Amino acid sequence: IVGGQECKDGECPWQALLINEENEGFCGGTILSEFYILTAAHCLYQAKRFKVRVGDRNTEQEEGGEAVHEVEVVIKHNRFTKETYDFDIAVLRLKTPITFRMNVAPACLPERDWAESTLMTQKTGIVSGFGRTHEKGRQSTRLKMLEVPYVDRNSCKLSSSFIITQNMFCAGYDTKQEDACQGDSGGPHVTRFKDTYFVTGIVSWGEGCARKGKYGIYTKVTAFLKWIDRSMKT
Amino acid sequence: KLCSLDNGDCDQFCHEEQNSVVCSCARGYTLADNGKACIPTGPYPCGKQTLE
Ligand SMILES: CN1CCN=C1c1cccc(Oc2nc(Oc3cc(C(=N)N)ccc3O)c(F)c(N(C)CC(=O)O)c2F)c1
Ligand SMILES: [Ca+2]
Ligand SMILES: [Cl-]
Repeated sequence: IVGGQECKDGECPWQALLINEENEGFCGGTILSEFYILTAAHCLYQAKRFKVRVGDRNTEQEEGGEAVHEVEVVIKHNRFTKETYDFDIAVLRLKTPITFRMNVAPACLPERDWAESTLMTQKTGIVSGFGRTHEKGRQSTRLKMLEVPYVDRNSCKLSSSFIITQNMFCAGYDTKQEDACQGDSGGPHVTRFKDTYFVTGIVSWGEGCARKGKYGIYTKVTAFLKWIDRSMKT
Repeated sequence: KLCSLDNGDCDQFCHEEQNSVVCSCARGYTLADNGKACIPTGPYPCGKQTLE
């Protein structure tokens, strides 16, 4: 995350981090329930084998609430396309259940109609992760969050050099140099409504990070609620 | 207005049926007697920061 602030104790309990064989966080994910993690399909291609860490806020320090889980099943959207990044969504079924606790809790899945007319019409959403703090800098050892305003669909289309499909939305500042960034991919984009946080997106991609005139692109989760639901009955 | 007027007074999901509002909640919540509020059923309901 470029900008924003550190997630304070217990503030982003649904953040999951996908870790490779060298124990390096390469993508984020959102805790959906004790057995399921929501992530981007494109992150699957970033590690031959990976595990999932929860309850972590500082990669260099022992907090005590961290726990690594192996993935028993990866459910990728079979229509995911690398050339366009369309359908960038995947669900991971964990081998062992997550026990919720301080810094470990699931984000709520909303219902589509309500989510689109009410959550996505709110001014902002919140994105978080251990990604790069600067476009060409190093990934964060501290979990960060950033409030990103929703961006009008047409402005979204006009800003991009790549195709923005109906399974994506833009969020961020055109001006301000605050944005998700590399390493944050697959992570959560949530919208708070009356003190409750609902999943509204998955960090997908972006032309650089925090560039003027550019926005961060996210997978439109509301278009895949039935798909996620079905996947969770695996 | 119904759901368009302050989410129909619902804590969470609001839907309009036969010109009226129907509220509902996310899993882990029970709709209250007032048919509007959402009450957690456990200590770690979804969507809640663990500020405990
Ligand atoms: C839309 N399509 C269709 C086909 N290709 C694309 C595509 C085009 C450009 C970039 C792209 O994705 C990409 N995005 C990156 O950064 C991110 C930025 C943001 C953000 N700024 N909000 C969020 C998550 C990221 O992962 C990256 F680091 C890469 N890298 C891995 C390289 C790098 O920039 O370091 C990348 F390919 C994907
Ligand atoms: Ca740690
Ligand atoms: Cl756990």
